Parts: sequence; C-alpha cells; structure tokens
Amino acid sequence: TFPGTNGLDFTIDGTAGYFAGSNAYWLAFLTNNDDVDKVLGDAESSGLRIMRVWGFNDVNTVPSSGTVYFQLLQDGTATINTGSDGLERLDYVVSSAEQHNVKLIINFVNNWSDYGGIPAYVNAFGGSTTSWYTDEASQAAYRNYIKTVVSRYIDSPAVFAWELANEPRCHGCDTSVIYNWVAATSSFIKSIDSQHLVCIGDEGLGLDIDSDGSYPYSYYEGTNFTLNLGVDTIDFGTFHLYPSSWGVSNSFGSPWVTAHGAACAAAGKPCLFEEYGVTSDKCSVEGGWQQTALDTRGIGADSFWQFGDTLSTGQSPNDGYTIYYGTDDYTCLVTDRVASI
Ligand SMILES: *[C@@H]1O[C@H](CO)[C@@H](O)[C@H](O)[C@H]1NC(C)=O
Repeated sequence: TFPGTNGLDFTIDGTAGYFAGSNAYWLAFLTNNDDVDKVLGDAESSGLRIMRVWGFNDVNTVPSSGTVYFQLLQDGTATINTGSDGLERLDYVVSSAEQHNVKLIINFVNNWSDYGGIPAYVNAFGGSTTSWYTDEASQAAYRNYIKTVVSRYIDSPAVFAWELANEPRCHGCDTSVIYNWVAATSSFIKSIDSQHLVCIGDEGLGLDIDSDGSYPYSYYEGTNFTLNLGVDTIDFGTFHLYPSSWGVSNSFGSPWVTAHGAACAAAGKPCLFEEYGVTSDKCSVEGGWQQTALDTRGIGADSFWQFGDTLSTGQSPNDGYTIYYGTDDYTCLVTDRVASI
C-alpha cells in the first residue's frame, strides 16, 4: 500500500501515525552505494520514516567526470541523463529506501540556483525567474523531466510523495501564477501516476490565518498557502521555517506551525512541517518547534533540515543546520524525540 492520507493524518502501509523524517538533499548525488545504504539504515534505525531528497540536478554545461547530474539544459535543449552518474543514482536511492523502510519525498526543480534550478532553465530557455512558470520552453522541459522521473518509480511503495519543486517563489507575482502552475502541474502528475501523493514543496509563505503581521505571512513571494492547498490534485501542504533568514525572531516559529496547522485543518488535508533549522541552540529551539508540531492539529509529520552522517567520502554537507548522526543534537532532536512520539 503506498503512503497516503486519511483526513488530517498521513498513512504509511495503510496505517495512520505521526511521522518524523529528515532532509538529505544530496542522497542521490552520492556515487557510493554503501554510503546511500549507511545513511538510510542510520535513518531507519533512528526512527526516521521519511527522507526528502532532491530529485533534480540541472546543469548548463556537462560537469566533470564522476559528478552526478540529472539534466543538461543548454542553448534551448534539454538532455536528461539516465546513466550511471545520472538518474541511476536516484534509482539506487529508491531501491535502498525500499530495503530500509524509508519513504522518499522526491522533487523536480529548485527555486534556487543550487543544482541549477529555475535559473538554469532561464539560462537555457530565456525569460526570467518569474516568467518561468508560464514560459512554454521551460515548462515543456520541466514536464518532460517530471514524466521521466515519475515513470521510473511509478510502482514503488517507497515513494512518499512527488513534490513539484523546492521552495517555489514568484516574487511580486500575482498569486494566481503559482496557483495555476500548481493546479496544472499536479494534474499532469496525477494523469501519469494516480496513486502516489503529490505536494508543492513551498515554504508556506502567504497566509492570513493566525497572521502576526510579519512578512512571511504576506503574499509578495507569489504563494498563497490556502489557495494552493485547495487544489484537488495536491494531497497535503508543506511549509518551512528559518526565522533569522526571514528577518523574524525564533519566537515566530511555534506560532508559524500553529497557523499552518490551522490552515491545513481548514483545507481538510495534512501538513508536513517539511524544513526547519537554526545554526545554534538547536536542541532547545528546534525541540520547541517539534513539540508544537506534535501538539498541533493538522500537522501530520515533520522533517528537520538536515540529516548529517559520516560517509566514505567524508562528512556529509554542513551548512550550519546539519545535525549529524551520533552527536548530542541528534540524540536530542532525533533519537530521543522519535522514541517519545
Ligand atoms: C489567498 O487565498 C484565499 C483563499 O484560500 C483568498 O481568500 C485570498 O483572497 C487569497 N489572497 C491572495 C492575495 O491571493
């Protein structure tokens, strides 16, 4: 039975529960299978049921030999890499997730320039980071890429959800730009695969319910959380949380979770608290957020940003948010936490 929803709860194998997960954006960019297995086994033994990974890796020129990439976007043409240093790495991750009782969230483009993103489509096809949503050349490539990836794992019970993008924004755009794109893209996915969950991947910006007046609740980044969540072909909401990056205090975080949970409840769909992080005082600050998420109606799961581990190639990436397996912060925010759910 694939992961699903039942009212405000998520389900895995047909059973409802609150699920803890993490993010490991880089998992399908490794080239060592043993390291993939270590990460997913460490997640599994720690009680992480969901892992969110990048399902994209867009380049404007072919990288060095040995470097993983999933799509070359160059001079008006897309070329998808299905070889051993292309989407076969994502294949191994899905296989390993099936062997390790981990369900994956797999997304299809970045908002940001990291690993190409909407900027790499602009470089290849023209336009701008706001026009992208409605530009024919970009959207055709994007959809073809989506169909290419979805078709690889259409029958896998290890896919939690297909996710449109990482943190899509449309700065200054009418909120209908993203809304129509969400509706069209999610309907496209459901036309290919009627059975897996689909979500957006946005940060949750643009929310009137329980607003504190601060900028994250405004609609000027192009997203309207309640509007988009009403799309029939989206199964659950996503929101992220970075107070200092956003110009707000950490005290905004728990109320941000409360406000999104209320919005999810109103929509009749679960919310995934899909990224959150601070770079210091993690146990205390993130622990507070985690408790709010467990206590809030409509929050069905959460996944901290980000998982860390020791790989054969060295420590996995440290962006200051990384919580490494075997450390005290990992005990606080993962192993203790999951055991107590
Ligand atoms: C956000 O969507 C809600 C519907 O869920 C709508 O009532 C509100 O007007 C929208 N606001 C903007 C600026 O899109």
